[PDB]
Amino acid sequence: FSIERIIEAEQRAETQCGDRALTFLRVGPYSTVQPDYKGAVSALCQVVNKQLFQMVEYARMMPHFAQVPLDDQVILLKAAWIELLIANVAWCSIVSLQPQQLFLNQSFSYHRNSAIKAGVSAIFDRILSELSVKMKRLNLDRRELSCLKAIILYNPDIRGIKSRAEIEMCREKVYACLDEHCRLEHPGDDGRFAQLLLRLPALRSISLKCQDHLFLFRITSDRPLEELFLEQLEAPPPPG
Amino acid sequence: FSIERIIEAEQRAETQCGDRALTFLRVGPYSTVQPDYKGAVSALCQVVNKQLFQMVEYARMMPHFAQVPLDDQVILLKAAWIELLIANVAWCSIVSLQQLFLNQSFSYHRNSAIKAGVSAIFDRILSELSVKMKRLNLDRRELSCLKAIILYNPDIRGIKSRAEIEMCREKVYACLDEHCRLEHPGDDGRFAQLLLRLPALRSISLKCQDHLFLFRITSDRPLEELFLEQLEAPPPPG
Amino acid sequence: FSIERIIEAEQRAETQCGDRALTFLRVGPYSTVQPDYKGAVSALCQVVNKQLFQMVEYARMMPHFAQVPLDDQVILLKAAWIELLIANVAWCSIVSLQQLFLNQSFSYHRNSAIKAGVSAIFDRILSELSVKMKRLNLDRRELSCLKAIILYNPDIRGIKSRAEIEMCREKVYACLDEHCRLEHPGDDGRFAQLLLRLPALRSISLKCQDHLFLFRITSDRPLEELFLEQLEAPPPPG
Ligand SMILES: CCCCCCCCCCCCCCCC(=O)OC[C@H](COP(=O)(O)O)OC(=O)CCCCCCCCCCCCCCC
Ligand SMILES: CCCCCCCCCCCCCCCC(=O)OC[C@H](COP(=O)(O)O)OC(=O)CCCCCCCCCCCCCCC
Ligand SMILES: CCCCCCCCCCCCCCCC(=O)OC[C@H](COP(=O)(O)O)OC(=O)CCCCCCCCCCCCCCC
Repeated sequence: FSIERIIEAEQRAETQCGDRALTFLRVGPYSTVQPDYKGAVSALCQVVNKQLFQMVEYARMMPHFAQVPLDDQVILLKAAWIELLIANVAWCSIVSLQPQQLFLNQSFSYHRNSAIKAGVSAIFDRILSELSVKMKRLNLDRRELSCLKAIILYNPDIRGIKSRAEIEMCREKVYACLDEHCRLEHPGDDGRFAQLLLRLPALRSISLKCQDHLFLFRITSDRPLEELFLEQLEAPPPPG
Repeated sequence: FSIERIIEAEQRAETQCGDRALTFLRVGPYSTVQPDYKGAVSALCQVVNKQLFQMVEYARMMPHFAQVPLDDQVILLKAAWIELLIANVAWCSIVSLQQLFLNQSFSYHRNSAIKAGVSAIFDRILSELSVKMKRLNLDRRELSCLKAIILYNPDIRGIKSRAEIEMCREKVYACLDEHCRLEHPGDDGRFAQLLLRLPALRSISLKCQDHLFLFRITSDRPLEELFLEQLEAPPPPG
Repeated sequence: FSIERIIEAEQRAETQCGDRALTFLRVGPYSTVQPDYKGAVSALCQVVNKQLFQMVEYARMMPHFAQVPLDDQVILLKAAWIELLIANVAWCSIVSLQQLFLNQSFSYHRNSAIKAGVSAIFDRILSELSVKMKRLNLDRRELSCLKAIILYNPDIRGIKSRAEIEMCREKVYACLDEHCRLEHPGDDGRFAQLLLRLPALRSISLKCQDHLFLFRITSDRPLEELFLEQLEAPPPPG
């Protein structure tokens, strides 16, 4: 249970899944998307569906995750998926830093004119101003982002969860890891640890608006995400 | 901490205590019992008092139970005893499937409960527990898990080591779920369904307790003391 | 994580820090203190500032204390310090059973407290803590357990690692229970009685705080900072 073990999970999940994807997003005949922009939106859907698949395998390799009861595993993923994805876009969008580019990967990105065009420039802006900019301003490193993402995953306050204690414990061990990293690498500002945590509330708020947009444009599967997560979990991992 | 380490505790407690008994149930002079049946009721008392003694030795062997302060060990037993006993009878009565078993031999017929007024309890034990357990194909490992979950209860007033107790319960959850994923690849809803029996066990168990303080067949000494005394004492064989 | 481990921390922190101090108490220019009584009060300040330094090193050595985030470490020390100091004076003063001891040799007579206007605190420390501890035959090892229970407080606002801290407190409970029923038999109610001293300690401790602020003999710098700075620095030889 170390930052290194958490890093390994992220990295391996990102390279061993190939093109496998959890198809939750997709444009159907009831989507509020103009016909001329279906190709574009569906491309965005394929990207997210692949990151979702990877996310599941990521959690599968996270310390203790596979041990909590399956029902708990499903709830944890349902509660943190959007925040985990947005944290990754915030980090990839640090390369080209009012910001004009939002990266989902290293080779797939949007300019602000397209957001404005799609009518989602407000969420485009706060992602870059409230997360990317402040992370850069803080000199956030890859190790600190991994810690923040784990803190998110290990959430014991979700309704319905069985193993709250076990989950809170994992979270606290990540706190300890994060603080040590702070102590070791940034002994000069004792306020760093707290500042890094301040990004979490902004991540949650932005993440909630994203979900609202998803429901509004109706590009989600009729099948409940819970089922999709449960099915991948009950299945073996890909060749990796 | 494994379904098998919990199984070992139950099994050993059931065979190594002999006829040793924790005397809580008793038929005395002030007891509201039909002298025409005092013998019968006192026989029921002896059975329960032996299962109570066994229960204490069971808990003594459960992972970490003997580590929390003694006051907490006493509170845990006082809160779970009836539910633990009734879980064992519900499991046994599955065999009959109007007969309720307390042992793998000692039983009681419907017509026996209608007499003492406890026909309601009799009915729901078989109705909500035995039948549904059978219907679910409940196995011994799962009953052991349900009973452990009951024992490790952190929400009781007065408890000191809540975190440890909860941590214990959660490890049993992890064991129960695994058992499911392995011996029931299918139905992902099994785990939760099994847990649904707990509320129905608690409710029935509370009724049984109200029907005890109503027959005056309990000791003048508070059960807490009896538990404390057996705990502060050594075990029977090993 | 046993009593021997907790005792070692206290003892070593008490002898390896030499004359170092964390200057939280000072007779500043804004102290409502009368000029004539400055040397005496400042002497009291130096004593407390040395015990504060030692306290930090004590915590730094306590099981798991150092791995939780600094911020939590800071909050724990800020909430516990006064109670930890007063627990030590209660124990010391036991010898005079008149006099209130801060050390095995630093002490005050009721008259001193009389003219300083703090005879109220003076009396309940000896009365509610020292006397009752003596009356209970409280031993050093046990005083260590009570002090750990105090340190490991998970209910403070702002704390991050509540679970881990609670787990630490509960392990001390088990230690205290084990010790208590082994060296002070003849009373299963001892454990609960020993814990009753905590609320008294907290109440008295809150009043002591009130006197500090009223008089204004505290540093212009927030104690949080002073704790954070000693924690972030290396320990003395130890
Ligand atoms: C992985 C995290 C992704 C976060 C990215 C958010 C920034 C938004 C990106 C801009 C999208 C441009 C699409 C191009 C189509 C276009 O120009 O579209 C242009 C058209 C304009 O048509 P009109 O001008 O005629 O009304 O708009 C549409 O038809 C609506 C497009 C649907 C918008 C879907 C976008 C999803 C909403 C984002 C929040 C959900 C996050 C899900 C991840 C958890
Ligand atoms: C192991 C848990 C036990 C769960 C209870 C299931 C057993 C129910 C069967 C009834 C018991 C037969 C007693 C004989 C009565 C009889 O024929 O005797 C018949 C008479 C009825 O009187 P009448 O002759 O006037 O109709 O009953 C009596 O003598 C009155 C005494 C009451 C009997 C005591 C019953 C105990 C209550 C059970 C609750 C125990 C739960 C607490 C432990 C967890
Ligand atoms: C280590 C904990 C110590 C707690 C023991 C309390 C006993 C206090 C003994 C009195 C000290 C006598 C000094 C002689 C000077 C004098 O007569 O003092 C005389 C003057 C009175 O002035 P006047 O006579 O002009 O009204 O008093 C003062 O100057 C104000 C008193 C300041 C002393 C503060 C101590 C109060 C206790 C607060 C608790 C702080 C501990 C917190 C850490 C846990």
